[PDB]
Amino acid sequence: LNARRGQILGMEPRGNAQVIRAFVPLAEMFGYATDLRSKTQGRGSFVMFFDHYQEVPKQVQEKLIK
Amino acid sequence: MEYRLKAYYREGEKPSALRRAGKLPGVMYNRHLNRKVYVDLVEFDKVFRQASIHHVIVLELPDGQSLPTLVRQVNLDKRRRRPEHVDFFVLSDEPVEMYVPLRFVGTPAGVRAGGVLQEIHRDILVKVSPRNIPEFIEVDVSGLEIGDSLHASDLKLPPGVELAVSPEETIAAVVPPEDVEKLAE
Amino acid sequence: KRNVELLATLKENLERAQGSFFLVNYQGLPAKETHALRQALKQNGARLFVAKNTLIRLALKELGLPELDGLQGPSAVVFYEDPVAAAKTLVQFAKSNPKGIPQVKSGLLQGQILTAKDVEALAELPTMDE
Amino acid sequence: SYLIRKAAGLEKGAHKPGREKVGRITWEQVLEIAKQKMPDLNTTDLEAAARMIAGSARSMGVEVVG
Amino acid sequence: MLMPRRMKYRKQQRGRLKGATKGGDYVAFGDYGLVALEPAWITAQQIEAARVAMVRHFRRGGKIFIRIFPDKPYTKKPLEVRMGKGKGNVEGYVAVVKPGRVMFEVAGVTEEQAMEALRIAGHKLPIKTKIVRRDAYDEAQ
Amino acid sequence: MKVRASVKRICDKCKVIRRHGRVYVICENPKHKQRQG
RNA sequence: AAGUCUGGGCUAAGUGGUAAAGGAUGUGGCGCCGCGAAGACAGCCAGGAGGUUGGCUUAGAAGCAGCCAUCCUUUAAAGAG
Ligand SMILES: [Mg+2]
Ligand SMILES: [Mg+2]
Ligand SMILES: [Mg+2]
Ligand SMILES: [Mg+2]
Ligand SMILES: [Mg+2]
Ligand SMILES: [Mg+2]
Ligand SMILES: [Mg+2]
Ligand SMILES: [Mg+2]
Ligand SMILES: [Mg+2]
Ligand SMILES: [Mg+2]
Ligand SMILES: [Mg+2]
Ligand SMILES: [Mg+2]
Ligand SMILES: [Mg+2]
Ligand SMILES: [Mg+2]
Ligand SMILES: [Zn+2]
Repeated sequence: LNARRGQILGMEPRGNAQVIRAFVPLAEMFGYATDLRSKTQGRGSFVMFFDHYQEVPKQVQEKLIK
Repeated sequence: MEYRLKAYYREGEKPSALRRAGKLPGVMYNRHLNRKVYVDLVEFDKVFRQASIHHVIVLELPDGQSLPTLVRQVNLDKRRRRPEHVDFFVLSDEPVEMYVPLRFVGTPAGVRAGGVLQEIHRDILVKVSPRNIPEFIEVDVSGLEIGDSLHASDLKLPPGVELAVSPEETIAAVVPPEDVEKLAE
Repeated sequence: KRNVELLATLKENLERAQGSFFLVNYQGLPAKETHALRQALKQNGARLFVAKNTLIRLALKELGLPELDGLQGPSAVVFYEDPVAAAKTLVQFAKSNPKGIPQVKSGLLQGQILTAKDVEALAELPTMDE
Repeated sequence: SYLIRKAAGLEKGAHKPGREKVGRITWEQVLEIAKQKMPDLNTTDLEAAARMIAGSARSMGVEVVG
Repeated sequence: MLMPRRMKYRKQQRGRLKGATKGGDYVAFGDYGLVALEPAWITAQQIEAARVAMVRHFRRGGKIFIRIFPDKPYTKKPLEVRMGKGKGNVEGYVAVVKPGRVMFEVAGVTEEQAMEALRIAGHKLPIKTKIVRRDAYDEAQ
Repeated sequence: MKVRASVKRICDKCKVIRRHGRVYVICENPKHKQRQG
């Protein structure tokens, strides 16, 4: 998730099972549907709810325009 | 390339005895003679280790004589990997059968590809006058891809120096190279 | 014994291709400054010969067996000795005597000094181009 | 050597150079290059200068024609 | 793993590890060998462990020569059964090996690499072993 | 402490020591510590 | 019962006075290479600099995520680390 530009909010147990909560730019979240299942061997899930927009870093915002 | 090595006569002494005392029993011979000799083990080792069965060793006898020999066989102690006894063939001016090294030249195509140069022969049997031993014999191996060989039939030959074994006798080969991507089967 | 013998030679060859080679404390400075007195003396002199650094022990046997008196100034210390006659031996010894007397305190002092063929002297050497 | 992209054509590396070529440059197009951004460099020559990109081209995926 | 393709006899008497090695006491193919310092029946599974270890360390490269071969059938009575009522069943094959035998040899690889491989394969073996290199003494036999 | 029959240098900074009769390995790295046993 | 006998050596574990793979700067003795007053090994005083961010990759990997390349340069010496 850090590979996807993510600020990590924390972790917690659930069904044991550990949860992970973090802000990932939806931009870097296409493949994560089956990219999760690839790394948990068919034992993963996620939810994803928009929290906020924010200015993309100038390395991109001054480059996506091309 | 002209190695010499001090060698002393022996008669009744027990081999066990000579061996306890640093010495290495052995015998020198040829069609004309036969003497039981011994040599200091570490002196002989320093020598033979580079002389092998390849280059003339020259025996400095105590009576003063100075015989050029080839080492003809070296008996090993099977349990300890020590040399137990040496045979010294006393070279005459006739031609004599012998082993001469094969230096394998260059770097084959089968290496640089994965493979390995199996050197089926690291020297060769040869009729030759003592007055011209080639401390070498080059073989171009560079043309080999993995799968290929090279026999005595190839292999140049200095004059001269004839073979002394069927040229149907393979001397190198490039075989494939172990590899873990095999394995699981 | 050793390949410090291919160090005597190529440092006695390009030593016995002159007559007035001087000496200085040539390690003291950064790799910026140690390309500064190096760009300049590769211009303010001749060829690419500022300090052709090699061992104090080697130069002293070298400037001993190739005769040249023996620059008994002091080969001691981080000393690489600026081949002054492997450059156009001139009043360009100021290119040195100025370089370090400004850039970092004592940043290129001298020591031994052989002028023409006879030894100059200590401070008779930095006053020998100023 | 940023300049080297407009003398052979390419804009990218070769990922596996050595056997793969995707362009070429000769003994003289290296000398012109050994001149432009050269008040900088390090040395001052032309043959102590050309062998400075003649292998900075093979570090990506372009060879030297001789 | 290793075992005879066919035999004349299914089972054979145990015999006896007296003696130095009869044969195979010099290196004869590669540049480095592993030689046995103690007598044993070495099993196929052992030899095979020994091999695999070497290849996994070479990891593409080199030739491993395997100079012993397990052709002596090993018998075992079924667990929890009494004495008698016939010789037991063949459960595997072993190589009789006596001191001074070169068991494996390697070639086409560095000294700092055969050394290790051979160091390792020793570990899989149930005896003490020295690592050797070719010598003239070898060449001379 | 790792207590083992086989103690060895693990990394280039590892150090083998014998103390009060007993072979140890000490190291910059706390995981590398070993007493033989 | 009869030597706290004589001479040379080793052991520091009460080893002697019950055990294996294997591990080990234990200790004593051999042997063989390598460096060494053209000044080594250890410590410490400098230097460790360029082309250059090595291309791609990718949001960015600038000597160090990873596919690969790995030449030369002023040099006493400074790996595209
Ligand atoms: Mg020996
Ligand atoms: Mg029986
Ligand atoms: Mg039998
Ligand atoms: Mg068994
Ligand atoms: Mg049975
Ligand atoms: Mg074992
Ligand atoms: Mg041997
Ligand atoms: Mg035979
Ligand atoms: Mg372990
Ligand atoms: Mg420490
Ligand atoms: Mg007493
Ligand atoms: Mg006790
Ligand atoms: Mg006890
Ligand atoms: Mg010991
Ligand atoms: Zn460590």
